[PDB]
Amino acid sequence: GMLESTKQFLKKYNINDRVLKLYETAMNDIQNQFKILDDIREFNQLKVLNAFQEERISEAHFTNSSGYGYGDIGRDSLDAVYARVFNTESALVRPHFVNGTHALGAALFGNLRPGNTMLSVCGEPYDTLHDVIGITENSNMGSLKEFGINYKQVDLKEDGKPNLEEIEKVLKEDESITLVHIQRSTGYGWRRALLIEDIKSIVDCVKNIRKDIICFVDNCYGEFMDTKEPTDVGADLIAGSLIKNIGGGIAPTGGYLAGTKDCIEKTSYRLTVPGIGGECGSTFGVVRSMYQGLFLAPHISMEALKGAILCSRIMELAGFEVMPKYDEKRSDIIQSIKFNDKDKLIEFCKGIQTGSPIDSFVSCEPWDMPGYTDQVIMAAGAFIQGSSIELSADAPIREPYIAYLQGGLTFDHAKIGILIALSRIVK
Amino acid sequence: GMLESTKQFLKKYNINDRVLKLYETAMNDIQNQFKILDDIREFNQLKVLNAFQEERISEAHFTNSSGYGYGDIGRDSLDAVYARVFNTESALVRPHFVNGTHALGAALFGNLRPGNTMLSVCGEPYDTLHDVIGITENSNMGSLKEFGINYKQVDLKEDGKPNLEEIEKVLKEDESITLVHIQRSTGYGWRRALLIEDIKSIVDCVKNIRKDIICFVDNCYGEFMDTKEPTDVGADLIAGSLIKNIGGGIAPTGGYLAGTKDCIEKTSYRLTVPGIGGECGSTFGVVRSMYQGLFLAPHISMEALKGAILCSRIMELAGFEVMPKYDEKRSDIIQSIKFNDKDKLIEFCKGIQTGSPIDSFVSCEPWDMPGYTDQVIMAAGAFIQGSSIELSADAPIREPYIAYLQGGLTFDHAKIGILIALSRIVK
Amino acid sequence: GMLESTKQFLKKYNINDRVLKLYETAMNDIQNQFKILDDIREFNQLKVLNAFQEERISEAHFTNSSGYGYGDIGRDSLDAVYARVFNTESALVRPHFVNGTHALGAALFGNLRPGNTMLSVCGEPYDTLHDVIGITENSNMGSLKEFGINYKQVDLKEDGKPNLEEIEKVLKEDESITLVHIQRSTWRRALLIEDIKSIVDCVKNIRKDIICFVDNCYGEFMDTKEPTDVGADLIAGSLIKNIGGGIAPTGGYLAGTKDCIEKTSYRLTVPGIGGECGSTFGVVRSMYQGLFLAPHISMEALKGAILCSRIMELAGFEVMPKYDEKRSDIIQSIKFNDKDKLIEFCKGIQTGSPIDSFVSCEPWDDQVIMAAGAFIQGSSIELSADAPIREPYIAYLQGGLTFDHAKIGILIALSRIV
Amino acid sequence: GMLESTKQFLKKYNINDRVLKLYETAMNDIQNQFKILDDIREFNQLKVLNAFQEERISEAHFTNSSGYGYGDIGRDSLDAVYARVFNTESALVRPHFVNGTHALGAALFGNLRPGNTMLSVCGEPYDTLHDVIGITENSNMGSLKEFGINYKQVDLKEDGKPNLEEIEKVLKEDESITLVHIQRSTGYGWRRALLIEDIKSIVDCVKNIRKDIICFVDNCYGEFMDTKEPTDVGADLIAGSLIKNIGGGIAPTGGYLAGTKDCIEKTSYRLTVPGIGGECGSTFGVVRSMYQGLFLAPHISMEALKGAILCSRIMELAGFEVMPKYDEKRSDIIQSIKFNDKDKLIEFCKGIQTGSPIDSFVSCEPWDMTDQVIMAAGAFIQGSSIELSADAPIREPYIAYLQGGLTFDHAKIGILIALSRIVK
Repeated sequence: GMLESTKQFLKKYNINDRVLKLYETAMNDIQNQFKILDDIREFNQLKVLNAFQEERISEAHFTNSSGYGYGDIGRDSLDAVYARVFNTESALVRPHFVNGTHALGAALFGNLRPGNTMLSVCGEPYDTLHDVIGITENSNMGSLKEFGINYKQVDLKEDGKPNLEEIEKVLKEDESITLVHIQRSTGYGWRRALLIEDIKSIVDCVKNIRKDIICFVDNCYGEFMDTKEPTDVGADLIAGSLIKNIGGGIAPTGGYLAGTKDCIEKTSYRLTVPGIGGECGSTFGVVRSMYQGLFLAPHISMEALKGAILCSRIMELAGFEVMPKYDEKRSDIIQSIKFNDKDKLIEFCKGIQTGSPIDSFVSCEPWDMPGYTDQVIMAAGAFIQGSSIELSADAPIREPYIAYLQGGLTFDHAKIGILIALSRIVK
Repeated sequence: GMLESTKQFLKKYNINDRVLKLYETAMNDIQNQFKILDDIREFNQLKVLNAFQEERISEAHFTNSSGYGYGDIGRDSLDAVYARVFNTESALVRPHFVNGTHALGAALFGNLRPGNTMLSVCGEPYDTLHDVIGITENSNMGSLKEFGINYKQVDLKEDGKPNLEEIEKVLKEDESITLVHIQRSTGYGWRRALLIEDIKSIVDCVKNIRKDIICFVDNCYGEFMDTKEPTDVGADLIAGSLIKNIGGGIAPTGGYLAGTKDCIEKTSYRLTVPGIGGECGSTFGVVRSMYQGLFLAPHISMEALKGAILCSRIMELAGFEVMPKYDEKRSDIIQSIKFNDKDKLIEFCKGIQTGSPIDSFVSCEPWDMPGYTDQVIMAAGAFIQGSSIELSADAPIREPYIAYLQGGLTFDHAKIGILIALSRIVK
Repeated sequence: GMLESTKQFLKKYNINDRVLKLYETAMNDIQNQFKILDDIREFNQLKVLNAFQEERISEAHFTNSSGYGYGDIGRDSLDAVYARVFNTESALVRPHFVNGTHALGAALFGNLRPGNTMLSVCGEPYDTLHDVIGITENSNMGSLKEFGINYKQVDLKEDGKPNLEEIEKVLKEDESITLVHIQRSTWRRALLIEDIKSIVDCVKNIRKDIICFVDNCYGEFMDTKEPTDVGADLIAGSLIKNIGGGIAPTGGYLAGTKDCIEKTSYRLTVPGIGGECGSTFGVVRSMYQGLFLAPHISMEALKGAILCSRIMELAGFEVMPKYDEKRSDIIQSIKFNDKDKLIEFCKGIQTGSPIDSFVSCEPWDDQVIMAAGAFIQGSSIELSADAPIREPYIAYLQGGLTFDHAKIGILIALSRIV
Repeated sequence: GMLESTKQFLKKYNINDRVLKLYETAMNDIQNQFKILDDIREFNQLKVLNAFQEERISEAHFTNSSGYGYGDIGRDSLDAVYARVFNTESALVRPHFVNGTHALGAALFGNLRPGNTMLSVCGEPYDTLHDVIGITENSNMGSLKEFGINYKQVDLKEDGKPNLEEIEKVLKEDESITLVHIQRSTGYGWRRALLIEDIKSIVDCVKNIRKDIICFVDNCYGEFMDTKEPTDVGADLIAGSLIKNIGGGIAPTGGYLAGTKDCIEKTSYRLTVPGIGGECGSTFGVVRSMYQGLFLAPHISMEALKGAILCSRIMELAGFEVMPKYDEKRSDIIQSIKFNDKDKLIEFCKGIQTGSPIDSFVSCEPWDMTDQVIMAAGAFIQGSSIELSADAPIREPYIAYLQGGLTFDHAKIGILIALSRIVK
């Protein structure tokens, strides 16, 4: 078990016996869940490895392109590797995407035209996607609604599963709907994340009514959570962020997209412009960090998930409501905790920040973040700015006072942050 | 005068006395015009220096942001410096623009909504912008025509200056026109250059009919060509590429935009997505090269211009029609050369290619463009791939075989390149 | 347990049930040894984390670094973070070291003046360090012998432990010896932390002014302690190994007393400047990030070496170190007693590599064959293998960014034997 | 001539009519000198352009190596390009060199062994090179003297030219002398520059007594200053800094060495260690800036030199003694100005700092490191001497040393801003 040197070192951070004993109890109760993740990870490592070996990757693929970047073998082979990993025709892996929202927004504006209608089957989508769609306060910024692209919505059932009966009615009753949006990660809510098994039901259901409907899945945080991905259950196009899971903590920035050749090309013309698409775009000498990041993604993703499981159990034992539980199948690295107390929520976040490698001394304060309606606090003591694959904790300041912990480059680091944070709220 | 050891060295490149004496006559005739560029350059150097100083630029501004890039002082202050240089409210300089076309498109999509008409007042815009507007094919890529944005056009008069009479009639007859497009650079045309004086006429004219119209100006190849810029004569928004003039030969990639805060913000929502705009976007640690590139821009631009002026005169004394002439006011760094022969055009390009630092050995033959009928021969060999500010040439194979030389980091390099090319035709 | 989909996927790499059944047994046997590594790793991750926090590392430390690099906060703080991790006074972490041999040699030339004798207490040192010292066959390159710095040697005892009796006789009978060279990495038992202390106390007792230098390659984060925690005056190592965590693109490091580190920097640079100049080339974040992942990534390679040791013993080969032995490095050796089995093994490791999988793996030019396919060129922290072709045909496997990757490459290689 | 807008803009920087009129005269006088620089630059651009072409450089040479970096074609072809530029057998151009001093130090430790003697024929060498050699102070840092390598010195004559008669006698009397150090740049001495013509005289002289002697020349600031380089007049080895002339204001860091294969190989073993040498070493993806910097070096070097010529003339007309003069043949881009007043020296440096693109707001003042010094530094590349900058130790007769200017226009904008704080 934990060495006596380690115990004594933790005392410097004021990690009391209550928290340390509470940690050891949690660590025992969650050991069986860990071995299920390792044999999943094993497949994913071989899945990525195979993708490299088929595309015939070499030292020559770590390009330092400049200008237009015509004939960039590193950039093109990286797209091909992603296509093989997600088992899709094409893929658009680029550092030019400022964040995950840009990648998601690119897919929508790329695959939607004036007259077409959109349909989010998992209720209100990620809060930063509202202005892109133009659901609420529609300013003259150039949203989907402002370009004649309509938006309908169907919420999930009370239990959390997708309301298939209602999805069929809406599609049948509105033939203009050409794209169906499927958010995988729960986001800032209180429900369990949709499994691959849950996505297959939504895809089979909508594809049965009309086969030409595009199934777009917001795949952030769900990378390598299961042996299969949404693209392996009929998903026409997915999208995500390189500073999260798939980047493995190495990827400096960017986003990715994987799907049918037509869906990816249409998305590339939004990223750039019609006629160019993905033809131009230098990699800024960071292509190797993206390759190596993908290779470590299956491993790093599970380290953060293990920290998420530990967090769930230790916090439950402490007496706080947790979502998801330690023994439930997880479709993402996010671990939400409901404190029902504002003091405890901020102290917990400040504790995660203080247990980080970068900007430890910096104190977390609710920040008026872009895209989010309410003022959201975040604990982002990371090498790469705002990475959620690295240990981090954020929460919108609103009742119920729910904190959202995720990440951990190594399980040991994630673990330490949890002990430091928990000690700061319970003496 | 040229040293005896220099012209002896030049003989190794098959440079003959006929071309060499023809050079000495041209070099003497353009001395007065070179003096005019020097004092214009003198102002632009001080105009750029002042921009840095007013923004208190420091080594702290050479950032190396990652992930989102919130608070990237380098990025933000570089935008501020561009705003000062071009005397505009705001600016949007990013390494994320794959090329100049991306920048120009970003402005169009960002400032045009369904129902709005567009109007090019300098005739047909350059080839790779047709797909963005949707003039030629419009094959479901997401062109302006496919988003309900119409395109209109008014050609230039016989003399080369804008047809202001027809511009008024077109604006008066169609109130839907909210944006007017102005291409400063000549491109593949045999006409007099469009000067700032001429641009002021276009703005004053269209702004007189209806002030709410946006006067967008394609500023490619025209940066620091005159003490004033289009933004100094009322232009609401301008756009260009960083691998041309303004990058000063150092800029690795990217593009820029400068204008009113409204146009820039609206353009940024196309670059990324509505709700984010330019609030995110890491600079990959290449912001220093963009600052230094700008600082060297006024100087490097005139090295290329001086090379074009020398090219114009020496080729005119050689018996070939040239456009523009050596002593005409210029809008861009391009120089056209009408050979009236396929072989003379081919030999000149091969000569330019053979006088380049990178890829001199490479075979320079004509090749077939993927979406055009006529073949194209091109002379390219730069540090930054496809940089136009570096010595380069291009020409479509068709009567009367007009070549387009452009760029040169140092006038000497342009001079050496021209002498190698002309000595290959004139024995 | 391995999913049905995984073993069906592995069939594509010719992996049979002989090897797969042999693996299950090998995996079950080494679980207790893996648990000992996990809690050793737990302390090291905390040790590195505390080093960053005490030094107040921030986003500002990853800023631009050009020219001379005077007052480079990113560089100086990285040295300070290393000094804390190794509990030393100062440190010299620079990306300018071409490799480990540069770092090790920089320490020797830095702390040796004409007349001084050197003493390797672990037999002949690393093969590439012979010309640096100028032991034999000297051309005018500027070796230690050519600058008037002498060299002596003392081999290890037959059992593997250091000969403390012979070390005393040599130091007592030769007062010119001012430095003791202690190579940590290892066909024999690896030199552990406790053994290193036994060598330091033995030499420091006779004459305290003697500087104990320890070549710490591959030994980073193998134990909760380091050579510097047991009285070592200075250590050196390559950043493309254990301590770089697979991310560090190049460089080397040094950690020890302020006098030894400053004296070493004047060789790296020149007397008068030393470490005062040297920009980080915009790759300092990877050196920090690499150090943070080092404790974790190092044990992935070690776990792969433990699996490699057990699975080959069960397969019918002589292995060294054995699966249940305390380790001083991530290296795992395998005696084959056959030329084809050795070649086929490396042939297979090359196939299991992410980079250059397709590339041919045959003996270069006695004679040697190598399996390399890493993101960083020649980084032994990533799955690699090398072996000289000569009886009993011993192989040397090292690395693996993740245990799953090491496991796969090791599994593919054995599948060619059976 | 200068436009009304330009001079109306300069008035915002407090530039008076006296200074501006003084500039017009100075600019008129130095016209012919600028033409002499333009026809030297022309040859240098062609010399470099050819080197790239002879080496068959391409987009594949902009490598991004890692780890050891074996087979790094970009690094090897860069050396070969430099070798062709300097007409030498071998070359060693690396970003690994912390600075020019480290390049020089590597050359000395690399070619000298215990028992050998070193000889500087240009007097006392560059101040920071003392600790490397171990001339005066010898703390146990590992100087040349501390590794049994001796040092001797022969000063220049009163006129500034090398004392050839003493050089001969000194070499004949001590056969242990195997290396002859030669500093090209004038440094901080108020004397005439050492030309390639004068460097040839030193080589021919020392080689006649004993051809075995290695002629080493510290080539800092002399790159592309003339059509011929020290290696073209018999120099066995040379060394310089990439953040000075030869990097064209683009090279981020590093240093170079050009000379015989035996010299360059021996030096690389000091840079690294014996056995490895230059065989290992990743270029950090900055090899493009080094190529590109070399290609702009011939042009950028003369932009700084022209600013120095302009400085020398306008300051002479302003009533201050200068060195070198505007019409003299130069060996470096450094221009010294005698003020005979503490305030006038300080105000001049403050104005240059004001005219910098970076750290313009940073008010420079006296600071100690023998006695106090004031420095004007504001560059993109930290401490780049090719960018406009100035330094001056605070003591009589108060001499300032101005260097650099990426473009001549920027150089003159800094000078006019500085001179306007001192005169009328």
